[PDB]
Amino acid sequence: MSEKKQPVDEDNWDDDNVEDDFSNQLRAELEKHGYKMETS
Amino acid sequence: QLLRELKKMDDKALLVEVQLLESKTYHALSNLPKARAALTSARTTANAIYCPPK
Amino acid sequence: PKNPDLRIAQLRFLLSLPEHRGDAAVRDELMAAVRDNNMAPYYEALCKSLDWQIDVDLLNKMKKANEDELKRLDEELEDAEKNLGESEIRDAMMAKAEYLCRIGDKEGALTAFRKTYDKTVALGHRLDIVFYLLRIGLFYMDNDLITRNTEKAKSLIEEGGDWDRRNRLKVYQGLYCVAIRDFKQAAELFLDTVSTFTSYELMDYKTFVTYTVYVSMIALERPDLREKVIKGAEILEVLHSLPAVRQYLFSLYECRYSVFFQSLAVVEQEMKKDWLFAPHYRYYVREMRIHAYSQLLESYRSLTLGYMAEAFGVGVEFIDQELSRFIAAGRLHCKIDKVNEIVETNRPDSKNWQYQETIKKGDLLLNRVQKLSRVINM
Repeated sequence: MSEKKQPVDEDNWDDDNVEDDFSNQLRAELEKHGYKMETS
Repeated sequence: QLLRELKKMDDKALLVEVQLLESKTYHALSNLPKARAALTSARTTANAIYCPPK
Repeated sequence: PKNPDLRIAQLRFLLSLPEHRGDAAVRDELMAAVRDNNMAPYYEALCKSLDWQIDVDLLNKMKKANEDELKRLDEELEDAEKNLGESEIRDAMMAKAEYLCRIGDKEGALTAFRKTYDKTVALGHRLDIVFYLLRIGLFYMDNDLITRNTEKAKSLIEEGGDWDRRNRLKVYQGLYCVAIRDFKQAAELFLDTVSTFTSYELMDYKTFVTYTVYVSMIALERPDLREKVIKGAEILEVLHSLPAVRQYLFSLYECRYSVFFQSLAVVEQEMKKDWLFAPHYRYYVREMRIHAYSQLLESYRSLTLGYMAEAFGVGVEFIDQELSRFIAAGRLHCKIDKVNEIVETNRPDSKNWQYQETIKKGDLLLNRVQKLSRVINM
């Protein structure tokens, strides 16, 4: 349906919220977290 | 391997002589329904003969 | 017929992500390639693995053995019609052609199944063919084959109270959902923990118990949780041989907070090298974290994170930014605070949102009724 302007113009995908939350935040998810308890 | 050999032979008590031990180990692993099953087999086994004394 | 082949799928996953060993793909993959007449498991791994030093000749002898099997099949197709019986062509080639499916992934499958499906005198004759699709649908994560054969099993294989290979259907759907994004289907359909006792997906029955606990720690409310994985004595043995699993369970019911990260680290490192868990291994972390934090917020309204710090071991700024991200997720409402530093919880969802949900339906719901009352007079 040509609306007179617009003709001119769950695999891995629900997780995308968690992943874009976790892009540069806890990128390993455990490999610091399992090793936090001996930092202090 | 015990149950394949005893329930055809003559000693009905030798079944439950190890099935009561199975009721021990299934109470020990907490298989409560199978412990109930072994106790029922023991009760229907002991309705024939007096047993090794205790 | 399928246990080392599902182990080949385990090896597909096992040399999918890591490269810490570049010679498992010769060790137990050539040990797989010499059994089961595994031809395609090296013919497709011939490119993604190494140069395969000279791996044609020791495989020439086995593709020649396959040629022997195939040529006695090609004689058998007219040797069985001379046998004056019913469908002995179909029998005598369906046997070795399901074996061709065991050899080759799709070719023996396609050349077999569209002939040996032609008469269906039993739903086993359908469902073994369905199984021989389900093996390759686990090997190659298909969708069309290994949901439409389940549609066919949900066409006529409802009949017959045989219950073994009808619970297999439940197990395969549980595996298929937990193979993608499952919350509840694997818990509901792995209810049948004890009552399976032998399969090929049961190549380790105790790992099936790991599967049902790794989904029933998510999809299961705490009364249901104690009723299933505590008041289940029949599952108590196979969780009882697994220490850290049972540790995480009885601690998670016990609210033993400082071992939660230990046990979660155990389960997460197990999550690394186990297949059908690549869409899951990062989601599961925050999932079980916020799942414990549910009753951790149910605990108090008067709460500091120093108490949380010596409840966890290190969480001060870690859990500050972490619970900040959980609030940013929308769930877990509490006011974490600067120096006053009182983590204050709320009251449940009665107040006005219980009032509000009805018209939150009747915004778009009633837009539906508005515009579809505007359907009548153009």
